[PDB]
Amino acid sequence: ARIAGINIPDHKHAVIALTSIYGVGKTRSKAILAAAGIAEDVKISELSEGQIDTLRDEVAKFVVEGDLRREISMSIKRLMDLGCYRGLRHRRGLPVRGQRTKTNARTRKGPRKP
Amino acid sequence: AKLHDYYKDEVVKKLMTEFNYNSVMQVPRVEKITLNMGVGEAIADKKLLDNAAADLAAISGQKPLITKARKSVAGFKIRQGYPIGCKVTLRGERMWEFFERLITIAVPRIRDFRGLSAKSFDGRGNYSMGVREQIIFPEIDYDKVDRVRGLDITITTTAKSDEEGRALLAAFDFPFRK
Amino acid sequence: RSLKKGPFIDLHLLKKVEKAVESGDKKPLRTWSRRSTIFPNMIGLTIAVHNGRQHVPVFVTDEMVGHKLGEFAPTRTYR
RNA sequence: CCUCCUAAAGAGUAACGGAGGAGCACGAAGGUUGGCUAAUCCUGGUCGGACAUCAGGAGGUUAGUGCAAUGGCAUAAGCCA
RNA sequence: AGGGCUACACACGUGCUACAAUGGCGCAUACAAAGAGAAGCGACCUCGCGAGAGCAAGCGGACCUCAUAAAGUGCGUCGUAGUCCGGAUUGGAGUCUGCAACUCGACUCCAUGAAGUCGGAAUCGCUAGUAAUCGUGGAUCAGAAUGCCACGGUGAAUACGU
Ligand SMILES: [Mg+2]
Ligand SMILES: [Mg+2]
Ligand SMILES: [Mg+2]
Ligand SMILES: [Mg+2]
Ligand SMILES: [Mg+2]
Repeated sequence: ARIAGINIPDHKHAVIALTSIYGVGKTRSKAILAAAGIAEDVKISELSEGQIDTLRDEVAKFVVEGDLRREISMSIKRLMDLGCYRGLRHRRGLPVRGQRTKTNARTRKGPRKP
Repeated sequence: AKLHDYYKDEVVKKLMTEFNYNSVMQVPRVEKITLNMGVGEAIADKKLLDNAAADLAAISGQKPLITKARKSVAGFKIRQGYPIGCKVTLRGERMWEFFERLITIAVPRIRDFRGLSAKSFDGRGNYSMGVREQIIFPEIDYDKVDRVRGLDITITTTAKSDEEGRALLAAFDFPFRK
Repeated sequence: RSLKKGPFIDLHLLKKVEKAVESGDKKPLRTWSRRSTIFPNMIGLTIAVHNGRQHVPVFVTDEMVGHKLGEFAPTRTYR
């Protein structure tokens, strides 16, 4: 089921499947179950109607999918358009966590640019 | 004629006093929705067009009108034929009925909608805005659908000015943003 | 920015910036306390932050507060 | 061999005068019946931006014409079935 | 005083962690050595998701503290998937050390979840409690160890021959 949108995890346990929802990890997923009244081993797919209904209803609290990936980029901009070292880093494809650039950074900049 | 009736009834008179028109046979009416969904690309795939077709035929209650190429000298390329989309205007009944599935189940079936544009107007007074992305509304298997979509929509009212174009639509349930 | 509880800043900028609050905006503020957090009192004020070379025309802004006057003045010259 | 100028407002006229094309192409690109009308710009529209398709306005043979040029073409000689 | 030595389009050496099922994850749970400590180690209980904070005992130390070893063993789950693999990156919010955490600290929480599917030519160490693998302590030190020095658990293969 859409649950939060598109994402339709099946077979996998409710917990490990719920995580598929863009914006939740082992924590948010493991809690949403009990909080809603669902086991862990329970297969989201095999689950009965209500056993999937509450999910959506409760996951509506925390932000997910779009909104997240959406506003998440806004926060990145807020500082970029600001002009602080942080933002400045992004508009330069350089690490903000204060790492070393002279070496190791392929994840930030990318593969060699010889 | 669901919304249609509402027009003559609620609307019209509303404008007849807000615009003080002399004759009822003047009050701007709803002059067919147009739609389009310019498939563009096509060229290589071509299938994304037929898909866009049904994907369009789904929305509109009629049959998609696959267009061609006017210039045939597109900057990109494109030849004389080279299909690029499918307008598919609306017909009175289906038109207003569509004006229903829309504004009530289209814009409402948002994606992140928090207000509709108010400048989609024109000169003579005709609004036309592109959904930017097919809201996946009542389409063949909402989830089991074709890759994205996105299309345009033009109302083209019989108004003489965008100003008056505001009354219309707004006289209905046009989401807008104020 | 981790400072647990208590937005820290240098006494210098404080006594100086406060004067700006009343006297109103005017000339910049030659300061080296780039490690001091920006406050809403200096909001949109004419300040100046060092960076090894010299000072830079730093002006406070709305959201530009919980930050340090330094994270707005780049130091190292790069191409 | 074809088109324009030279050619002096009928035809026609020269040069190692100035310019450019033909040696084909279509069973439809022919016949007919029925229907249609551009180019270009302005405004507004998902991805569409200089220009893909959609909408409205201005505009009016500035489009189009299988291939040169001249002449012609809207009752279309242009376009679709 | 502030900045720089932490610059980054690159290349080379030394390492850490991965590419998973001889594994991951949950719960239960067994065995060790060697060391450190009054401007320190700091329990107990209280609060906190956690880092950590409050109160405050004990120990200058085979008394107390750092300190409830990991692999492992049982059960269960996963099902060979770029996958409950792997964690880089980054975003939001915090703890603490010190005047002072922008430049440039360590760590915690939620979220994000890249490359990576065992690596060319070439090349390194190791002959036994060794290699491999798994944890533990210390020096320096307010606070920045995958480095260095050191400790113990488990525990191989192969050696005709020059
Ligand atoms: Mg003559
Ligand atoms: Mg004559
Ligand atoms: Mg150095
Ligand atoms: Mg110590
Ligand atoms: Mg230490």
